[PDB]
Parts: sequence; structure tokens; C-alpha cells
Amino acid sequence: EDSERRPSCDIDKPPPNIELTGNGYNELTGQFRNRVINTKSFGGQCRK
Amino acid sequence: PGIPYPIKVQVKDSLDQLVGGVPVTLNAQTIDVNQETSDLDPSKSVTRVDDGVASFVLNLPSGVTVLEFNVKTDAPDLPEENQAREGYRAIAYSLSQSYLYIDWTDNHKALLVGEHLNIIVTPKSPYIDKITHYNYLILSKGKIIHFGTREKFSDASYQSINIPVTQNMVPSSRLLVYYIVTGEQTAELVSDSVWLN
Amino acid sequence: VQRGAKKPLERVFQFLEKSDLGCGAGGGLNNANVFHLAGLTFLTNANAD
Amino acid sequence: YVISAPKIFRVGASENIVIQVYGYTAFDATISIKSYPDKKFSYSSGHVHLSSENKFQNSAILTIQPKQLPGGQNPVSYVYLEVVSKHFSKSKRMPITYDNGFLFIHTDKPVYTPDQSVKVRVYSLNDDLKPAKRETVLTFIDPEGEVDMVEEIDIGIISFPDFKIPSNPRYGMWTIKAKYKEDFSTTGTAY
Amino acid sequence: CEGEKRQEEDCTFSIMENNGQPCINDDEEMKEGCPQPVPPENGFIRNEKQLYLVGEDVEISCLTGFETVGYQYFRCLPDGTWRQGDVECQRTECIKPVVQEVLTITPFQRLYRIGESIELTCPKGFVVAGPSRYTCQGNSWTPPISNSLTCEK
Amino acid sequence: APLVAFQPCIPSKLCKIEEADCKNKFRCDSGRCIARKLECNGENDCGD
Amino acid sequence: ESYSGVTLDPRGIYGTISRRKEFPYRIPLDLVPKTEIKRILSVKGLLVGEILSAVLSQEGINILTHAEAELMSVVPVFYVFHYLETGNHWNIFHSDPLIEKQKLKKKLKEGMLSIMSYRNADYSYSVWKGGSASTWLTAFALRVLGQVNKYVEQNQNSICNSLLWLVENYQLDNGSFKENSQLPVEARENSLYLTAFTVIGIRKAFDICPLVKIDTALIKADNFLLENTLPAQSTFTLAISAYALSLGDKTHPQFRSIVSALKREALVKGNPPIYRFWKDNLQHGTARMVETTAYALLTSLNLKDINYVNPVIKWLSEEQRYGGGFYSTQDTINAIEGLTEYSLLVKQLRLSMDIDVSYKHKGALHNYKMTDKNFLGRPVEVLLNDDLIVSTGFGSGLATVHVTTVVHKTS
Amino acid sequence: LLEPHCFCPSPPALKDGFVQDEGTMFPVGKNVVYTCNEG
Repeated sequence: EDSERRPSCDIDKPPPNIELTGNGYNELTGQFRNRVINTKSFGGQCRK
Repeated sequence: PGIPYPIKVQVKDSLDQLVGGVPVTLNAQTIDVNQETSDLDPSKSVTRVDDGVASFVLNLPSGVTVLEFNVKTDAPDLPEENQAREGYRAIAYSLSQSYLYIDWTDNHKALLVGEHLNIIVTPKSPYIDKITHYNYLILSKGKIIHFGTREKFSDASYQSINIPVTQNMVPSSRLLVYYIVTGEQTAELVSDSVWLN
Repeated sequence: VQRGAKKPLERVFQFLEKSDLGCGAGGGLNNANVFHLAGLTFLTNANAD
Repeated sequence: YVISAPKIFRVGASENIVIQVYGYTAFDATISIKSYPDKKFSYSSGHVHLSSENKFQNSAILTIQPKQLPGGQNPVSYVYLEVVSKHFSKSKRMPITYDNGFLFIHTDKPVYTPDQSVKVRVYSLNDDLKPAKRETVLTFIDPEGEVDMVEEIDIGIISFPDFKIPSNPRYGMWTIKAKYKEDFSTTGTAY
Repeated sequence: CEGEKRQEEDCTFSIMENNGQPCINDDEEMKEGCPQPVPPENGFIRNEKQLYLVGEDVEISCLTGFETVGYQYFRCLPDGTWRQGDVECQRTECIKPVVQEVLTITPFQRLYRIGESIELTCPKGFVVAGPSRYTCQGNSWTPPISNSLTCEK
Repeated sequence: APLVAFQPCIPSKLCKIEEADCKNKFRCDSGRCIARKLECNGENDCGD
Repeated sequence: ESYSGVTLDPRGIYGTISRRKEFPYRIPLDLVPKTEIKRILSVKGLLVGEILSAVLSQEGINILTHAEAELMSVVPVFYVFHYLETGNHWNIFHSDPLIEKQKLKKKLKEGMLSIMSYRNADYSYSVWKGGSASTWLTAFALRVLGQVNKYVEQNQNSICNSLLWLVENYQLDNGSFKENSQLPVEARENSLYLTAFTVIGIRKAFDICPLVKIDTALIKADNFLLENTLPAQSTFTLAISAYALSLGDKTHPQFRSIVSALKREALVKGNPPIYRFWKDNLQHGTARMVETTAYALLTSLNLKDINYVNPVIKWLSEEQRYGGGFYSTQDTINAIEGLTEYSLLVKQLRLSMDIDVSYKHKGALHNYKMTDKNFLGRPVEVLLNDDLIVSTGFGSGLATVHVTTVVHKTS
Repeated sequence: LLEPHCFCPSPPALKDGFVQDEGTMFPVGKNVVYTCNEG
């Protein structure tokens, strides 16, 4: 409730579709796959 | 929470010796986890010369998190400026909101060898109404002398377990009661222990 | 006199009580802290110590 | 799988290690005591049996014997505890200490005069209150800051020869310490 | 193409001892029971340490040229003080003087026993005034140290 | 095929020489070691 | 009144050998009538040496046989053989120790032939065909020959005249030393460096060829070093001068002042210091302080201080060297000699002394058997009036005997 | 060796002694304690 230390330092927008890059890939079909690497996380280290 | 918590305080002199016949009182504030609190009624008692420890008992509601008590001495000769006061804080036990308690706080007083003792346990607010089994371990001198086990039935909310005492537990002992539950995502077990005199 | 000259030993169980690994009477914080205060270390999948 | 064990193990002592299972419709388990080398050492190996009669809990005693490497920078190499089971496997280190047994030094008199025999006996004990017959050395320290050392092999009551006060005694509070001198801890102190 | 064709590097493999990969700090400094006692005259305390244990006794020796007479031992008292037993240093031999490089002093030896006289000169030209022949009886030689002789033309 | 493939090992010695890196500076929660002067200056210098 | 006490030295570690000591029995003129003088004797067993760390291997397999660096190649073999002989450890290899010893002796013979090939007609020592004469390499070869002296043989006449050549030519009247083969204070620094190097060489080669002229040269050089080391010039120069002075007289006032200054200039890490080293440059193939650390280690080993040597041994065991030294082997042989002296001093502290205290004209009173387990002794009263003589056999270790005199004196 | 967790007969006892633990087969690495009779 009481979120101190300026959470997210007023950083609003992430990259547009980084989930597409983080998503899986297939070589024999040339079609992308489901997300594997969760890039939506931040680990606390805000990088503006 | 919800169970009367005994308070045993001792008064010692300047050089490592207990004092008796000195009336003492304490002020406690039972705080709520949700909102504002109220002041608990003070209690005053005297310390016995033969026992050396003053006995106190306070009953608290089920929604208390911590308590702070200021034990002060009361005597006709001791003024208010020169008075003995020592503040302390007691923190209760959880992610699954489950608790466990063992009772009678060794005030029997301390028991002998050969007589069976009953101890009441209570799994207040468990993860599920159905509990697999009861598990308790009595240890002494840093070693596990015996391991106990019981079953949980819906006959009552609190069950009394019988623990036989042996000759290897004369100086002191400890017992811990822990029960495991099966969660929907992750499990979490709750334990508790009280000294054995 | 010997500042009282207490006794030769006078203590067999009081000095034997030092075998207890943990301190205090009992009870405490979450299972890890109370087991460390009681003098034990648990190994389970749910929680660590 | 809840495994309960003491926080500090004792070298040369029977430490009972208990294990509990959540329950299933009878697989065996195995626990062992390994040194700091994983790879490649093992002190002892215990085995238990799980069934519906025991309700899938059992306890086996473990011992820590003088198998440690002689010498070295530190002889602790506390412990590496492993559990061999069909459904689970986990390892964890636990601190240990050579603190095993107790030493009760019993003297005949608290006050001594010059040129007087010193009758003293040491009570050797184990963690299980057993005699634990072991060799013990006894050192004497002058109150100003060592005087004589003597060792004797141990019945349960270690008898020592009568010490003699030097011709020029130093009045004050003396000191008596006793050690096993081979591999142990918990030095006893008498005054 | 541009660049170098030869690279001449060093190799001796002088590190024969192999114990293990160590971890290093950033930088160090010079300087961050009974303490170190104050020795008697001529000092010369052996096995110098920072702190001595209670009950440990350390022997002190006399600095050259002297000799230990009496009881030379310092035992650590329970408190921070020392026993400071009766001990002194008596000169057994006198040492060669470091006044100036012009000598070539007769006789030229490392040490001289009490009763031997020594003579210094300024070769090969003029000489400096002062005591030419002086003996060491163990009585704390007092020659000048800056303007000892400084023989002028 | 992968250039270098790493597998679980049987370590003769576990981790060692673990200590606090910061001596006269501040230790950030993420591991960064910055000067104590940079603390309480209205700027996120640690990153978290 | 204690009035008496000595430290029994079996092998003569500190100063001269001290194994037999006579404590005369005297009667003061203030003795009370009908009073008997009482004496109590005991031993202490001060301490033992640290066996912390001593490692040296892979030298025989890497560089044993593999233009002008034939000397650089063959010199460290002598020090490796010396370390192997001192440590008395040959069971590490599967091969028999005798075959390895014979191979090392053959390599030492090859090195002796090589160092004989570097001898010119003027008895000097040069590097490149003998075109110019160098005193540094001459003293290095003198060190090598002094190391060889202890094992097989060396011709004395070829060393005495070689030292006389240096004493006659390269010895300045002030005590300085220089070489023919080639910031005003840098000249004095190099002069003191060469002087300390020549002092080390002449002291190593002096035990086999004792001469009055060589002793005079040593006295003059020691005077030069004690006079000119007053200012703090450089850590490396200070350390090499301290070692050159410790190879001779170890209890000189100015030598002790130099040792104290070097200890003040020492660098430590931790409290208590786990590692102790010396840095040449202040506030500064890149490790150049290893030379001065090895020189300070040798100086401390000459003082027989285990507590002060242990951190330097831990430093030279594993550190940022990697390594990491010059020339080589100006520092490699110094570190090998330091490890050898450390192992030798550890072997010196064994406490195998067998103390048998007896009377001069009467029978023996008591006998002490000192071991590692029993490092203490029981007090024994002295009743019969006679001269007491404490003595021991060969022994190995270090222990001090304490004896006090209790006499009733009026008063 | 398969990511761990994925015999000796009864030892003879000397004269006037007895083994604390009795068993047909003992696993490799297991230790036994010997005891002496009264007297």
C-alpha cells in the first residue's frame, strides 16, 4: 500500500513489442512462437 | 493471539542476586493489526522471596500482532524520579495464516520422571479443514530422544497429546510441534516450541 | 571466608545444561527463526533456513 | 519431505536424524555424512525403512568419527548432508563443533598450604552421559600467568598423581585446565 | 598492409609454487596480554611481537658491545605492567669508530678489548689536532661526530 | 552445434573469498558500489 | 632473588652455541644463622615454529635441461637441489630418490663446468666473451660457488685470488663498490646497491677462504653501509643493505635502526596482518617489489623471527606476482633461499632437547625429557649445597631454563 | 554417477569384547562400535 522510494521512477512506457523479440523462433517453418524470455520484468533496476 | 500469555518477570539486585517482596506493575498496549488500538488495564503484583519471580497473565484478542509492556517497580520509598522501568516488545508468529500453540508454560511446576503429561495443541486457522497427521518432536541436550505422531479428527478443535517422560530428560528438554499442509500452489508448515522444566 | 567459599562443585545439572544448542525458552518468528532459536535446522521443499 | 536435524553436530557422538514424508500409497531412504570434499569422502551412511506401520517417518543415529584430514589449515570441514530417496534429493551444509562431553574436575580442598599433596580427579563424560573412556592431560597455571602438565589414560573416573607445591609458592587464585590433547574441545576449568 | 609482424614477449615461468587462485584487494596501508615493553638501556629485545601472552617470559640481551649481567627476563604480569628484573649491560669490547673514512685507523679491527689503545692519523699531508692515542675502558667514548678531525692543509 | 557446452560439475572446493566490496563507499542493493557523497541527492545513482 | 637464567641453544640458533651452563652456588654475607638456601629449577618451552606453507615443485620437469644465458639456466638448479636437501622431501615422485639425486649431481657438475667456462684469465667473471669485466655477475658467480661449497667441492685458491681481485680493484677507499661494464642521488643509490651485492657475495664466499684482508674489506664495506643508509632512499636499496648487513653482524646499533626503519616501511593487509610485503615505489613483468620482499624475508630469517616471517611466506606463496619477477633469476634464487631458510628454521624448532641437570662434584639431581607433547617441566627443589650444572646432549629446538634462589637474609 | 539420488559381513570381536551393533550385512562405509564386558 505505502509504496515509497519512488516506484518505477515515473517510467511509463516500455519498448513497443519487445515481447516479439523475446518470443521463441522456429527455423524450418519461418514462423515465430510463444514468449520464452520474460522481458516485462525489471528486477528493481530501473533503466530509463 | 487469543490465548492468555503469561508474563514472568524477575527483580535482581545490583550484584547478581534476586530480590523479593517488591511490588511491581506493568502497562501494556494491545494493538490491532487493522486499525487503532486501546490501552490494556494495568496489573500489579508482588514478588515472592522463595520463588523470586513475579507471575502475570494477560488475555489478548485474536486480532493482535505485537504487544509492549513497561514493567515498573512500586514501593513507598522509591520515588518517581528514581524508579526502575524496562520496556520490551513481543512479536507474534505467517504466509498461510496458520498457527500452533502448546500450553501450561511449565507452571506445573516442573515435573518428575514416570508420570505421563498431557499437552493441548490447537491448529488455529489452518489452510484446510482436513489435516493429514500431527507431528511433534521432543529433544534434549541438542539431540532428538523421541519423535511423536498423532492423528487429527473432527471431534474437537483442540487435541491433547500424551508424552511419556524418561530418565534422560531430567536436566531440561525442548519439544516442537509442526504440521504440514498441502497448498494449491506451494506448501507452508507452521511450528512452535516452548521450554521444558 | 574465600568470598563465601560456596562449595566444591554444587552444580551437576546446571553445568550440564550447557549442552543445549539453542537459547531462550521457545517460540518466535517463522519456522526458520524458531527452529534456529530452538537449536535445529530443517530441510524441506517448502521453506529454507 | 521434512528432514529435522540438530543445528550443531558433535564429533564422536550419536546424532539421531529423522525424516518425514507427506505420505503415499513404501519407498526406502538413505542419508550419509560427507566431508567438505564432495567428491570424494564419506564418514558414515545410514539407511531407513518407510512403511504404513511407521507412517512414513523414521530416525537413524549418525556418528562423526575422526576421519578428518590430519593437519591442514582448519580441521572443521563441518559437514555435507545428503539424502538419497526415490522421489527427492537435496544437500545442505551444517556447522559442527568438536564440543563433545563434559569435564568435572573435583578437588579435595579449596585451600592449600605449601608442601601439601594435591588429590584431584576428573570425571569424563559423553553426550549420552556415558563414561566415554578417553585420555586426558591436566595443566596447572600460576596465578601470575603454566606450572606442570601430566597426562593419564582412562573406569570413568580419571585418577591423577598427587601434585606437590613448589618450595616458593605464589599465593592467589590458581587455575586448573584439563584437555584430551588428541582431538576434542570443551576444556574444563577449575580454581 | 599496415601493422607489426613480430611480437616479442617475456617468459621465464618463475612461479613454481602453486597453491590456488588468490583474491586481491584494491590498496593497502602502512599501519592501521602485555604490550611491547620498554627495554632497558641498549634495548635489543629478541622475537619482537605486538602483543605478548599472559605468563610468557621473554629474554632480553645486551646490544654490542655489552654483556648480560644479572637476571635478564621479562615476564608478563596479569595486568599491563612488567616485572622488570634487575639487569644491566657492561661493555666487553669497544667498536670501531665511524668518525671519518680517512682512517685507516691503527690498529684496524672489528672490536677491541678494554686496555687497548688506538691511534688515528690524517695521511698523507697535514694532521688534525686533538687526542691521537685513546683507549676504550668501557666508559662511554665521547669523540666529536661532526667536526671529529677534519684535517685541514 | 554449440561452441562450448557446460555441464554440472563435481566441485572439490565450493565458493570462497566472499566479502564486502565496499570499504569507504556505499553498497547499493544491486551490487553497485558508489561513493557515499552520491547518497541523498535527489538522483537515482544506484539504479534501483 | 632469581639472579640466574639462560636459554639453552642446541644448534646455536641465536648467537653462539649454548648447551652447558654452570650456575655457581654463592652464600651472601647477610645469611641468617641456621638457614638453608633453597633453589627451584624449571623449564619453559617458549614456542614452536609455524608449518603454515612451503611449496616448490614443477621446476625439475619444466626446466632441467630443456647463448649467454646458460648461467641463468644452470644457476637455479643449485638452489633447487639445496631446497630439496634441506626439506628432505623426495617421496613426492614415483622414481627412486637416489636416481634423481645422481641426475641432480650430474647437472650440478655441468653447471660447475659452465661457470668455469665463464672464468677469464684475470680470474674475473664476464658475460659476453670476456670483453668487459662486471662485478655484478662476479658476485653472482661467487654466490653460486659458495652454494656449491657445501655439497661437493670447490678449489679454494681459485676463490681467494678472485676475492682479492675485487678487494684490490673494485673496493673504494670509502667502502663502496662499482663495476667496469656499463637525479644525482641515483648514482649513490646504484653505488649502495652494488656495494650491498658485493657484501653479500663476499660474505657468502668468506666462510671457505678466511683472510685478514677479506675481513678488513668486510669491515670497511659494513662501515660504508652503516654510514650511508641513514636517509630513506628506496625500499629495495634499504632491504638489500639490511640483508647484506644481516649476513654479517646482526646486533649492530645502526643495523637495528635500519631494521626498524624497514619494518616501519613495511606494507600489511589485515589486522592481524595476514600478508606482509614491501613496495619500492610510493603512491604508484610488472611486479618489481618481489625483489625487495624477498630481501626483507631473508633479513627477517637472519633474525629468527617466525611471527614476522610467516606473513611474508604467505605473501610469496600466492599473490599477484603470477609471476612476475626479475632478473630472473635475481629474485627467483632469493625466494628459493628464503623458502629453504624458512623450512630449515622450522626444522630447528623441534624441541627434542634432553636436559640432564647435575651437580659439579656430586651425583645428578634430575633429568628432563623435552618433547612436542611435553613442552613444560616440573619444579625440582635444590637442598644440598653444591654447584649446579645444567647441560644437554645434541638436541634440536629452543628452550630456556629458569632457576631462582630463595635465601633467608636478615633483616 | 547419475546425480546422486537421481557388503561387509558381521565383524569378529576380540576376546572379552562384544560388538555394539549386530547384523548379517553392513553397507560399505558404515562404522561399528566395539564394547567390553564387565570387569
